[PDB]
This record gives sequence, C-alpha cells and structure tokens, in this order.
Amino acid sequence: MIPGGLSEAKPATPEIQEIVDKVKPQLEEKTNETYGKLEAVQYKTQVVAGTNYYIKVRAGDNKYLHLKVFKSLPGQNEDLVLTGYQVDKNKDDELTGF
Repeated sequence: MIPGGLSEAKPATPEIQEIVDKVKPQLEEKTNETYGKLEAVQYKTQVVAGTNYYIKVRAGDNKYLHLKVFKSLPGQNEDLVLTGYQVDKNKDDELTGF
C-alpha cells in the first residue's frame, strides 16, 4: 500500500541548494531571521497542492539546517514559497510532522 511519512533522502547539489536560495533568501527576510550562509548537504521533496521541497543545509562546515521551498503551480502562483524551515538542528532530528 502507500507509505506513511516523507520520501527518501539524497545529497544536495548546487541546483537543490539554489532551490533553497530561491525562497531561503526570502525565508531569511521573512522571519527577519538570518542563518550564516549555509550549503545544502541533502534534501527531499513532499507532495501537496503542488510539490514542496526539503533541503538540509550545513551551517559552519559542521552545523546544519533544513528549510522549505514549495512550488505551487503556473496557473496561480508558480513562484516558490517557504512552508517551514529549521536552524541548528542535528543529524538524528525529525523532518515530518513539521
């Protein structure tokens, strides 16, 4: 039958790291919250009224983060949008139910 949770988990390339830079800059200017120039190390994708993304970004060559990059649809707001993110989380942290 169908699974019960998020998808798998792959490494983050420059494109995926751009996906974050797509709404993560706004993310930063959204909660007036700054991180410190992070890079993507891994990520995934969700599934809703479009397609949400989840990118795991590092934070100091050792710390990490996790932010969103939702992609609505062309017929309405094709542009991207942040559904929720994360800061100095960890490796054994959770990603769903968030």
